Amino acid sequence: PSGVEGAAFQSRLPHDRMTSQEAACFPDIISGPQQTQKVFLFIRNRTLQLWLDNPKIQLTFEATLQQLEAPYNSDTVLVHRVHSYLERHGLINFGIYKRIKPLPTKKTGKVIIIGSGVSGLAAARQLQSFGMDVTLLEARDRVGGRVATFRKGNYVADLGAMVVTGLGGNPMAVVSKQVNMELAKIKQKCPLYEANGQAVPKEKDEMVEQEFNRLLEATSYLSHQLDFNVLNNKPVSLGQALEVVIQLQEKHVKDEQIEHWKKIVKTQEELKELLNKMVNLKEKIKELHQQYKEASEVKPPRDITAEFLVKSKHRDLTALCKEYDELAETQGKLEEKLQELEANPPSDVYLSSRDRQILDWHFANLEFANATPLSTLSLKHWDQDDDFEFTGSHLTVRNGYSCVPVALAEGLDIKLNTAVRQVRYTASGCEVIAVNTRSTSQTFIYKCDAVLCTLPLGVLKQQPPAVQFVPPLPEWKTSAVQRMGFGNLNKVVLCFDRVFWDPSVNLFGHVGSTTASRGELFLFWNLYKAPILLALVAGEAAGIMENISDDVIVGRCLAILKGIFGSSAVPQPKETVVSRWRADPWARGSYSYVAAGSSGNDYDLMAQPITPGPSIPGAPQPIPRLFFAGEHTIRNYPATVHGALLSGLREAGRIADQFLGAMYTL
Amino acid sequence: RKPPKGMFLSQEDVEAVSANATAATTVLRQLDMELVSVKRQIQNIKQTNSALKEKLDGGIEPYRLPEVIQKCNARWTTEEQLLAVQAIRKYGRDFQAISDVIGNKSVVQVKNFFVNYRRRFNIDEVLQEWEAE
Ligand SMILES: [C]C1=C([C])[C]=C2C(=[C]1)N([C][C]([O])[C]([O])[C]([O])[C]OP([O])(=O)OP([O])(=O)O[C][C]1O[C](N3[C]=NC4=C3N=[C]N=C4[N])[C]([O])[C]1[O])C1=NC(=O)[N]C(=O)C1=N2C(=O)[C][C]C1=[C][C]=C([N]C(=O)[C]2[C][C][C]N2C(=O)O[C]C2=[C][C]=[C][C]=[C]2)[C]=[C]1
Repeated sequence: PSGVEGAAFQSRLPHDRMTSQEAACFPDIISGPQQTQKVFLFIRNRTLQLWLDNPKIQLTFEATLQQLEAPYNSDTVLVHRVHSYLERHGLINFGIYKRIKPLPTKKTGKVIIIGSGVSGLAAARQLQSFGMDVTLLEARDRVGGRVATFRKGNYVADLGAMVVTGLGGNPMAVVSKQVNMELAKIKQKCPLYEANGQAVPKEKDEMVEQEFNRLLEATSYLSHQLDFNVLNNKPVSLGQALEVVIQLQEKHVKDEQIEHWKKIVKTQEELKELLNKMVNLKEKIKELHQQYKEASEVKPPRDITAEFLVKSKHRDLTALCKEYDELAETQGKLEEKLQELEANPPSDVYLSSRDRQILDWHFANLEFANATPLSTLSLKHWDQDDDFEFTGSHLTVRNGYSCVPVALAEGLDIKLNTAVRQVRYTASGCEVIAVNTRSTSQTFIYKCDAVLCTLPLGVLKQQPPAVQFVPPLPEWKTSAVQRMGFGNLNKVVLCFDRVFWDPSVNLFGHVGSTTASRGELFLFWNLYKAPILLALVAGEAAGIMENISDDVIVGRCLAILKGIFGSSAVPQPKETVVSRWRADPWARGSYSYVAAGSSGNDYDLMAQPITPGPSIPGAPQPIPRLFFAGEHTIRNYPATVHGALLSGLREAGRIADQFLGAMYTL
Repeated sequence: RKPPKGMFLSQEDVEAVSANATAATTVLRQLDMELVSVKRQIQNIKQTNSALKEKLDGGIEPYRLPEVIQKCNARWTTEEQLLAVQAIRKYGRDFQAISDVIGNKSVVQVKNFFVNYRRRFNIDEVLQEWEAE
């Protein structure tokens, strides 16, 4: 869309209706008359628009009002109410802008934010933007978390997030404007090379891909249409379903071959019966002939009964000859029909061995995308977030995604090398206990009104706990933690003195020989100004590869490419980096996924904040104290940078509403 | 609402591959084998049929007899009548044969004949005799 409606859309909101959230803040309006709803919407939309149209500077109520026109410039509270809603909830004046009203003189409230991810960073800025006092604590010696970007020389390569999945309705769009990140579209063409090192004929390539897509929908069909979602008391993985579907396709092939050859035998049998009939006829004919021959021996002139024999015998013999000529007729057809059936054997197989392997690459890809084995993915829910896909082509960040965190981090109180160990929340407030990463023994205590936790789900899942909650988190929280899935995916980075591959092409695939190793180095990216080739390890491979020397890993890397580009062409790489996120203590994986037996609703449970019990018994119910953000907390945008960022904006608003009160909801 | 084109997924089938860990392979093997049995069975009949073909070799062409062309003349020779009666006796009602044997009478003529001489050839008697066999 374009115009104001564009702005709604670019803000992930329906232009013509009020959201559940708006309903909560403007319950007067939405229970109100349609006319007013319409006004509201326009104001909201318009207001969005102006921010969007310029996001490098703060959009103030005055400015906003200034540009509105009556009827709409008519009601100033409505405007102000709206503008503040948008502002509180990060719909505007979020990211990096030039402040018009310099910062509130004295701050109010104090929040401790665990983790300097994008989730953290974004919340922190938001809060600070709201005059709160915020400190971040990060175990690492840098910001950005799983936005990790490697820089050396003019080498640049993200080990972390790499891609921007579409700018249509993506917050990073604004951030892009707000920051010079150089964005590069990703040319879709990706060519595959079997283990031999031979490209894969366009023909097979398209055949298989389409089967793959074919195969996916199939699963969807079982899931919804046959409701094949539980098997033997346990939930069905997308992986099981694919197997079942495949088996079934194989069954069908057999099934059809059988039926074909069965058609043959029956035809072949039917002919057999004809022959017999034919052979006997010849028998009778042969003999009848004799008899005629004999009777015609009796030379005329003959008595009548003797004349009769000849004639009658003669007739009988032509009869049979007629009868048999017919069969010879029939037999001809049958012979020929059998002749066609051997012509048109139904397909020999569902998939060649070579066929299975290209397919596997496609499955590795899915595994790369979801950062997990499809065995683990929920059949029913693994793509639940599919509806909220952005629009536009995918992009990569030519200068390294880290620029973003870094940019976000500017202006903020961040403590690096500080590892949280314990979070205590109680009615009066919270204390967070951390240590210096460099020397464990040196200890810090931070007191604050609220804690925002952006520890990764991986970290949350750790047994025994890397971080301790006091009191322990409620079971509803912790079960969701068990249930959700935290995947793994790894990058290997190869830096070269010269480009030896097609610059025209962004990415290309290698096809593994085994199904077990479809993950292993299955895909390669060239995205950077330097000569850098980046290679994914995905699927079950990822986990396993983590226990293997970089050198070996690089070995396989070079191998593969020598095969593809010829052994003289592939120089030793000047610089190499390999990642191992499941290993990383502050990540313990790459991103969340919907494990089989979980659902999107778990994501919602993770975002639900925690309210400590009363300090003195029978004192009234507190404020909540412990808040969660991060990629694993946002059901509609899980597992992404924009998702994390959004979560962070979310909680800041929630927190601000709580500790600063929201004066806009009457 | 419907499986993607040429994907086959049936309630019945699905339950069937599902039922135990190896059930999938069980069913695939049953067919793998089952098919082979048909394949072989084909080759028998192929061989069988081939041998029958050999017997039938040479067609019947040696045993064919020249066709005769008979103008479907109006009159009955006594010879012609005599043949008829005999024909009846051998051939029941199959008037086609009978015309065929007499060689120069219309099939009508035969029935034509039948009623016509029924009296003096006791065709009833003849018929019944021909019946008794
Ligand atoms: C790992 C990783 C890698 C390697 C790669 C990647 C990733 C990852 N991703 C994700 C991201 O990264 C994330 O999410 C973010 O970053 C998050 O953040 P947060 O939450 O904030 O967190 P962090 O960062 O971690 O932070 C935290 C902190 O904390 C701390 N700590 C710990 N512990 C502790 C601490 N402190 C203190 N104390 C203590 N104790 C730490 O340190 C830290 O700092 C991604 N994303 C994105 O966006 N992008 C990208 O690219 C990236 N990557 C890649 O390559 C992949 C990913 C992805 C995936 C998927 C997607 N998509 C989706 O999902 C979907 C949805 C709907 C649609 N879609 C689509 O379309 O797509 C598909 C695709 C795939 C692939 C490619 C393209 C496309 C996206 C993405």
